[PDB]
Amino acid sequence: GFCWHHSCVPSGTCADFPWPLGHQCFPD
Amino acid sequence: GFCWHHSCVPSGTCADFPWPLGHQCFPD
Repeated sequence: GFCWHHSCVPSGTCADFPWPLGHQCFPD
Repeated sequence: GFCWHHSCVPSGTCADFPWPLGHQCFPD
C-alpha cells in the first residue's frame, strides 16, 4: 500500500497512472 | 509528480485510486 495526501490504500492495490507508469501495484 | 517502479509521471497528472484515496492529482 501507500499513503498520499492524508488517505491510504492497502496492500495489493493497483491503479492506472499516465505513462510511463501505466498500471502499477502497491505490495505494501 | 509521482514516482514509482523506476519511473515518474509529470506535474498536473491524476489517477483513480481505490476508496478511500479516490481521485488524486500529483502537484509535483
